[PDB]
Amino acid sequence: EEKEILWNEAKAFIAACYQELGKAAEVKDRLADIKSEIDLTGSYVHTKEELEHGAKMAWRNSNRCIGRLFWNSLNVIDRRDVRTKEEVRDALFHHIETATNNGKIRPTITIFPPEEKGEKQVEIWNHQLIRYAGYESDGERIGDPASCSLTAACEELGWGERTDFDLLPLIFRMKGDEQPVWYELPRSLVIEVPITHPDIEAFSDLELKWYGVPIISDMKLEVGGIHYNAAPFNGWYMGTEIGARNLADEKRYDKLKKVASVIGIAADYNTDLWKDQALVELNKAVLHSYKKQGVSIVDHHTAASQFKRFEEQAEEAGRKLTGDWTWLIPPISPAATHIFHRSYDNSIVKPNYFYQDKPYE
Amino acid sequence: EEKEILWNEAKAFIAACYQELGKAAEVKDRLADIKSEIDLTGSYVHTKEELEHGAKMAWRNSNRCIGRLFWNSLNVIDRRDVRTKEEVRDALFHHIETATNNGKIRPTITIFPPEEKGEKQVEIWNHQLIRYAGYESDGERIGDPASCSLTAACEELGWGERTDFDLLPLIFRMKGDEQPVWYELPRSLVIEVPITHPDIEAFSDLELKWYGVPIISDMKLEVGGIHYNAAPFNGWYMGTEIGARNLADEKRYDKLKKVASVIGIAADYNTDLWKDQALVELNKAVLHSYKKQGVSIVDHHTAASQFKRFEEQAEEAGRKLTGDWTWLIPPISPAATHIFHRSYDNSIVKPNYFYQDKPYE
Ligand code: HEM
Ligand code: HEM
Ligand SMILES: Nc1ccc2ccc(COc3cccc(CNCCc4ccccn4)c3)cc2n1
Ligand SMILES: Nc1ccc2ccc(COc3cccc(CNCCc4ccccn4)c3)cc2n1
Ligand SMILES: [Cl-]
Ligand SMILES: [Cl-]
Repeated sequence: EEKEILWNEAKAFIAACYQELGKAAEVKDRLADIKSEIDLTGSYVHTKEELEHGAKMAWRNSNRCIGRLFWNSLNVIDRRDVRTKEEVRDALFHHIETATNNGKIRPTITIFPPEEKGEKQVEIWNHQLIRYAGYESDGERIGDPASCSLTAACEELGWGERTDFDLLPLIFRMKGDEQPVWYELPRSLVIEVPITHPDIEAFSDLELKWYGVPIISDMKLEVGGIHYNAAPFNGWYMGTEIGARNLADEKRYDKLKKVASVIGIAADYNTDLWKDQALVELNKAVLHSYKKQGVSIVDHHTAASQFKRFEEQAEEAGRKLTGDWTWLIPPISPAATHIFHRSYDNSIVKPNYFYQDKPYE
Repeated sequence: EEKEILWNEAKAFIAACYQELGKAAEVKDRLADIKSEIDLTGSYVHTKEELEHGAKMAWRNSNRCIGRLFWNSLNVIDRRDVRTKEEVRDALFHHIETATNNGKIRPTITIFPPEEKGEKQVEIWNHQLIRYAGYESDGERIGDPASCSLTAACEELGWGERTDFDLLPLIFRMKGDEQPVWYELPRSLVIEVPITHPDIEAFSDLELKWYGVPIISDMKLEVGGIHYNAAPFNGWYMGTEIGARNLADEKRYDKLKKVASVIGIAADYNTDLWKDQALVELNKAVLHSYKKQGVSIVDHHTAASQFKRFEEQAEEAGRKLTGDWTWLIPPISPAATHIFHRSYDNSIVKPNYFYQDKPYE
C-alpha cells in the first residue's frame, strides 16, 4: 500500500529525469533495480545524479518562485551520509559558508537523509538557518515577531540578548532523541548588511540591518516518492522581501513610520501616499546597501525580467509553465512587471518543495 | 426551456430580495404573479423596488470591486421607458450630469430596457461614457491605445482631432437599426482634471489630464434572470486606476519615463527603483489634483480601509463575502493593505455585473 505509491512516483520521476538527462535507454534497467529495492527494502536510494537533478527539477516546479531562471545551476550538496548531531551541525555550517561565498551568493541545497518510512532522520526546527529572534513580554516587542514561537521554544532548551537582531541558534532533532539540540552560529559565518540610503544620510539613524543569505530550512523536498524533509536551500534575496515585507510589515519590524520620519515626509494623511514613498525609499536603501557591501541581491524589475526569460525557456523546451500569480507578483509596483499582466497555471508538478508541520507549537 | 431558467433565477432573486427588504410575506403572491407573466409573456418585469435593490445587490456581489462598502447608497435611475435614440442619448447625458454632481460624484446606474429574448433593445458601444480616443497610424501613437478599436469604429461612422485627449462620442445602436448612432459629448458636461504635483512645479510640463468620472457602460447587469445589457454605472476613481494604470501602463499612456525626468531622477538602472518612485509621485499628483479641483477620488489605503469595513459589515449581516484577491489588491504597495494578507472566495453570486461581447471588432 505504501510501497505502491512509492513505485508509481519513482516511475514518473525516473522516466522524466533520465529523459532530460539524455539517459532514456537506461530507464528500464534502473526501474527494474528500483522495483527490486522497494520490494526488498520498502524504499530505494537515488543516485547522486538523480538527487541533483531532482532537486533542480523541484526548484523549476516551484510555482511561487520568481527566481527559477537559474534552476539548473543549483549547487546540490549530498549529505545523506550524516548520522550524528555534530555532522548535521557542521553540514549546516558548511552550507552557510559555501552558499554565502564571501557575498557572491551561490544557490545551494544541502540534502540530509530522507524520511525512512514516515520517520524523520533529522528534523530541522529553524525556518531559515539564519534568522533573528523575536520577543513579546508584557507588550514589549523586540526583534522579529515571526520568530516568537521558535525563540520561545529555544529558550526552553537553555538558550537571547534581546536586541532586535539576535541570531537564533541552529536547532534540530535527531531520530531517537526526545529533544532537539541547539548550536550558536559562529558570527564569522554570518554576513549582515547595515541599511543605509544612497542619498539620505539620516537613514542610518534607524540602525536597520538584515542578514545576507535567506536559507529556507523547513520545507520538504520530494523527489520520486522519497521525502527529504531536511534539505535546506538558499537563493539570494529579492530586495522587496526585505524592504517591503521583513522591515515594513506591521507584524514584522514595522519600520515605515520611522522611515517616513527620517526621509523627511509627514506620516499623517493617507492621500500623501507616505507609506508608498517610505516603501520605495526603504527598498532603494536595501538594494543600495547590499550592493555597496558586495552581497548578492536582485531588484524586482530585474527578477521579473529574468522570470520572463524562464517562461520563454520553458516554452522553447516544450515544458508546461506553472506558477502562482499571487506570489510571483512583487509587493512593490506589481503592475510594472509583465507577471501582473498575465495568468499562470497553479498546478502542482513534482519533484517539488512542500510545507510540513512545525515540530514546535 | 428558456422560460425555465428564468423562473428559477426569479425564485432565488425574489426570495432573497424581499427577505432583505423585510417583505418576505409578499413573496408567494409576487412569484405567483411572476409565474403567470412568464407563462403568458415569456418574461417578467421588475418593480422599481426590485430593480433598485437588484442593482445594489449586484454591486455588493462584484468580487473585483474594492469600493463595495457603499453598495446600498447606489443611485438607481430607471430608464426602462426609453424607446428612441434621442431618449437614450439624453438619459446618458443626464447620467453624466447627475453622477458628476459638480465634482461631488454620486454612484449612479441608469438602467435601460433589458434584452427581450436575446435581442438587445439598446446596445452601448462605449466602454465608458467618457473616455479618450486612441490612434495608431504608421507607428505614430496618439491618445489612449485601449480606445484604438472603438476609435476606428467611430471613424467608420463619420466621426477625432488627434490630440492625446479627444473625447470619444457616445455611440450606441437601437434594436432595428443596422448601424449605431454617435453623439458628441457636450463639453460643459465633462469635468477633466489637469494633473499637477503638490511639490514639484515642473510636473505640469507633462500636460497630463484625466476625466473626472469613470462611467462603465459595457457590462451586463443581471437581476433575477433579466439581462440588462445596457446599464451604465459609475463610482468615483481610486487614484491608482489613473496613476498606476491609465497613465503608467506601457500599453496605455506610458508616462513613467517622462515622470522620472520631471521629478529629477535618472531612469537608467532597475536598482534605482525609478519606476517605483515615479509611480508614487504620479499617484500623489493624481490625488492632489482631484482634491484641489473638488472632484471625488479615493486613495488605495482609504479604499482598503473602507473595504475592511465592508468585510465586517458582511459578517455582521451573516452574508458570505466573495472577492477576487487579484483585483482587490491595489497595484501600488499592495502588501500595505489588509487585503493582500488574506484570501477571498471568488464564487460568483447573482445579481451581478458581467462582461459581454463587444459589438465592434
Ligand atoms: C536564486 C535566487 C532566488 C530568488 C531571487 C528567489 C525569489 C523568491 C521569492 C521572492 C519568493 C517568494 C517568497 C515571498 O513572497 O516571501 C520565492 C519563493 C520560493 N522560492 Fe525562490 N528564489 C530564489 C532561489 C530559490 C531556490 C534556490 C529555491 C530552491 C532550490 C527556491 C524555491 C522557492 C520556493 C519553494 C518558494 C516558495 C516558498 C513558499 O511557498 O513559502 N528559490 N522565491
Ligand atoms: C464608489 C466608488 C467605487 C470605487 C472607488 C470602486 C473601485 C473599483 C476598482 C479599483 C475596480 C478595479 C478595476 C481595475 O482594477 O481597473 C473596481 C471593479 C469593479 N467595480 Fe467598483 N468601485 C466603485 C463603485 C462601483 C459601482 C458603483 C459599481 C456598480 C454599481 C461597481 C462595480 C464594479 C465592478 C463590476 C467591477 C469589476 C469590473 C471588471 O470585472 O472588469 N463599482 N471597482
Ligand atoms: N529570495 C528567496 C529565495 C528562496 C526563497 C524560498 C522560500 C521563501 C519562502 O518565503 C515565505 C514563506 C512564508 C511566508 C512568506 C511571507 N510572504 C508571503 C507572500 C505572500 C504572497 C501573497 C499572499 C500572501 N503572502 C514568505 C522565500 C525565498 N526567497
Ligand atoms: N473606480 C471604479 C469604479 C467602478 C469600476 C467598475 C469597473 C471597472 C473595470 O475596470 C477595468 C476593466 C477592464 C480592464 C481593467 C484593467 N485593470 C485590470 C485589473 C487587473 C487585475 C489583475 C490582473 C489583471 N488586471 C480595468 C473599473 C471601475 N473603477
Ligand atoms: Cl526572509
Ligand atoms: Cl479607467
